[PDB]
Amino acid sequence: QLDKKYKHAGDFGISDTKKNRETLTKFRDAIEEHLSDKDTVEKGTYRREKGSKVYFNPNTMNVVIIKSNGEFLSGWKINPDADNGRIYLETGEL
Amino acid sequence: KMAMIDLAKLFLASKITAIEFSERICVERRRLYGVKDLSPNILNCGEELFMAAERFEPDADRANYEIDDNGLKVEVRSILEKFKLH
Repeated sequence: QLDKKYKHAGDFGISDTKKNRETLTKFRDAIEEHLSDKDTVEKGTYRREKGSKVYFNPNTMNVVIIKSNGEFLSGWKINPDADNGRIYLETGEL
Repeated sequence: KMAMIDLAKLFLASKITAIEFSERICVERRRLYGVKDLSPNILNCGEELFMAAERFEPDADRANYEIDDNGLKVEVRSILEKFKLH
């Protein structure tokens, strides 16, 4: 699941355009650091993935989606200026 | 700019694949993220294209809310039409 979402790695401070064992682990660590950050808290859900929980960091503006079973689904940076982003901030619906 | 929109058009023209579009759309979105003086219509269109691509999954075991190649094509076209950016 981490490989198919590497397209979002750049939102997590990893600009490596190359997708290899090295850059993937970097992405994996980037996700772990997001979830472990004191300022990262639960906020909303990704409806489609009914039951999922998202963890938001108001500093980096990144969200990471976790499935009901606790598996990593995806993640990316929220854009507060776009309707989708504003809607998520106000209602928690991603 | 119109980078995300043009990428969408390139995809609808089948010049680039669904996988290529789903990946480049992420690169372009990040480039325009925060870029001041941006048309709300263009920004929001891009965001919906971004989310449509997020739902694309080429594998046959994709989730019920995920979509295949066709489908991404129909949603992308639907999104450009919604914002009148054909």
